[PDB]
Amino acid sequence: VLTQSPGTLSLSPGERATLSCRASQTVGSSYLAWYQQKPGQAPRLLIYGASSRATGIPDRFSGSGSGTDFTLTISRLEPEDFAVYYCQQYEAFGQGTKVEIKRTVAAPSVFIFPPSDEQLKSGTASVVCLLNNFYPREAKVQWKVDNALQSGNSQESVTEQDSKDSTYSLSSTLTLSKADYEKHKVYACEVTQGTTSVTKSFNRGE
Amino acid sequence: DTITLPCRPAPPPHCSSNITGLILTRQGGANTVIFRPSGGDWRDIARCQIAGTVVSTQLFLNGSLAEEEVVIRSEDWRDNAKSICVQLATSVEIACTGAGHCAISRAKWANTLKQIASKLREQYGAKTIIFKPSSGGDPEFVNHSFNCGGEFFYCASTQLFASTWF
Amino acid sequence: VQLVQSGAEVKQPGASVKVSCKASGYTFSDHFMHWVRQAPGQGLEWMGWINPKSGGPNYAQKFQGRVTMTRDRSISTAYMELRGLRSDDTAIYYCARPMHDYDDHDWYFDLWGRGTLVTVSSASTKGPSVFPLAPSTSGGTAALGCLVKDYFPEPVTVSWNSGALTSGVHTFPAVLQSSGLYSLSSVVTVPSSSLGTQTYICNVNHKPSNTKVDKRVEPK
Ligand SMILES: *[C@@H]1O[C@H](CO)[C@@H](O)[C@H](O)[C@H]1NC(C)=O
Ligand SMILES: *[C@@H]1O[C@H](CO)[C@@H](O)[C@H](O)[C@H]1NC(C)=O
Repeated sequence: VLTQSPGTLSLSPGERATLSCRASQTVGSSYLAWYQQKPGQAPRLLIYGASSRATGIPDRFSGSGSGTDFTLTISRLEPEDFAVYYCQQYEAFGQGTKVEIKRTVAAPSVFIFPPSDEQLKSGTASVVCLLNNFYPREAKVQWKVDNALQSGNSQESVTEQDSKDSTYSLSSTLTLSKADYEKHKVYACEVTQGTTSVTKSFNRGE
Repeated sequence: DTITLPCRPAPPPHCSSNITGLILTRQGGANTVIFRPSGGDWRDIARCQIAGTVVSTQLFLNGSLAEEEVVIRSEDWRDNAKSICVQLATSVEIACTGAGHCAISRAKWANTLKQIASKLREQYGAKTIIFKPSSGGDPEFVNHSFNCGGEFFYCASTQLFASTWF
Repeated sequence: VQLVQSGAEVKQPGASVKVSCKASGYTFSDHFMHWVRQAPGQGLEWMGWINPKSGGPNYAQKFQGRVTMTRDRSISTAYMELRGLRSDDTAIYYCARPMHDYDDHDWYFDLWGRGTLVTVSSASTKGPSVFPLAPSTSGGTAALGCLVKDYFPEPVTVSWNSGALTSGVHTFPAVLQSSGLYSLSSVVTVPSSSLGTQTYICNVNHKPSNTKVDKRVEPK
């Protein structure tokens, strides 16, 4: 059984990353492998054995460890090193460690979109709230209809860290029936982040 | 009481042999360890270095025997892609009737499997050893196959590996 | 040296799926072929291997009874079939080939296929409805986009102005609605002064249903 630590690692480019992988019910063999995986791609072999780099792997990646403890070290993080990493021993895989770019706190640009008239003709209303280019990933998005807090009728998703500024973007959709949408006036999404709440709203009639 | 294995084509009665060993594959992925007859190829079988002149799968026929007890060998016990070679101390006859069946003493085979399970228990430190049929493969490897007199015979071995041992 | 896998599959619960993996650039018979799957957002899960010389497989205990691995040496292709499909069988299915090793430890997967998406759901294939996210202004920067709603299965691709517009484009991961249909949004920030002169069209391609939608997003 392979368990990795930490689950998430937040580091700026240029500094050292240390990843751990512990085998539990093992007698201890150097038959360990480390893999790197980026979104939409198959895993890439980095280390085979305890400490041997795969062909062409750059010098900043190294492995070590004896017995049950194993370590993967990235001596100086490059922008392309921020991905998910797995350890492997025989058919067992660790649960993975995600390495993300630490940067300064950035506030989102918040936009709200009313449902289009075309969608309304189908009897459903979708309201979209956009959080543009913020950091860190954690953000609280609440929907309010006539300033009443909604529940159980919205979903959200977040992009991966942008290649240019390392920020996140979030999109949230509030879905209502057309009948429910036309019996209320004010639609708003409130974004809370670190002692700051921003509320963007619109009036349905206007 | 005998385990009557179906065989095709019918092996002549003079093709009866002595089972001197077998080759197993451990199940990958409840405190039980599961083994099946190896579906490995001819080169994998030969590496056990306990066969004789007779070529066979899942079971060494007319090969070498250990001295006093069953001996189990593996390149890597924790690697389920590495076969487990089992050498018996005492052989187990498989007598072919010539009518499409070859028979084995059920009590002898159960005692043999019990010894194998004992050696596997001291190797994997477990408490329950389970034998299950072949996972599949080509006809020569999913079945217990062998060469007798220049002709290939295929015997279903599912009856030989389906049992639990504590 | 590559592993080429078959196209994405959509299946109902209880059905079965067969995925192929064609090897080239190396001796197919000299390496075991393994199969590893990955559910969306989860880790890697080993399913089994097969000996290409004999066809003899060894499955993970989890999939024993539901999975069948075969191969055809004449075309250097390995096959993986999974039966009794459940919703949580939705995953990317990879074939992986271990490298030759000095210690003969054949578990170092230096060669992988690109993966085959298998979606298991009671929903049926459906093209998306593309609605505009009309602009109307944060001090010289305007946000506009396209809501790609009620499609199945994944994936859809979104471009803007046939790929001529890529700066400031954010296409979000799809959410799975309780209806069993997916929905995503694609947005872009552009100068507010360009709303009256520059036309903005989102190009939504949903290959699973062979539907392509081009939607012009006009100011409101
Ligand atoms: C094994 O040996 C016996 C006795 O020597 C012989 O009759 C039999 O044919 C042999 N088995 C095979 C498969 O050749
Ligand atoms: C098996 O070996 C015994 C002696 O241990 C011998 O008498 C017998 O003929 C052999 N059986 C076969 C089928 O070769």
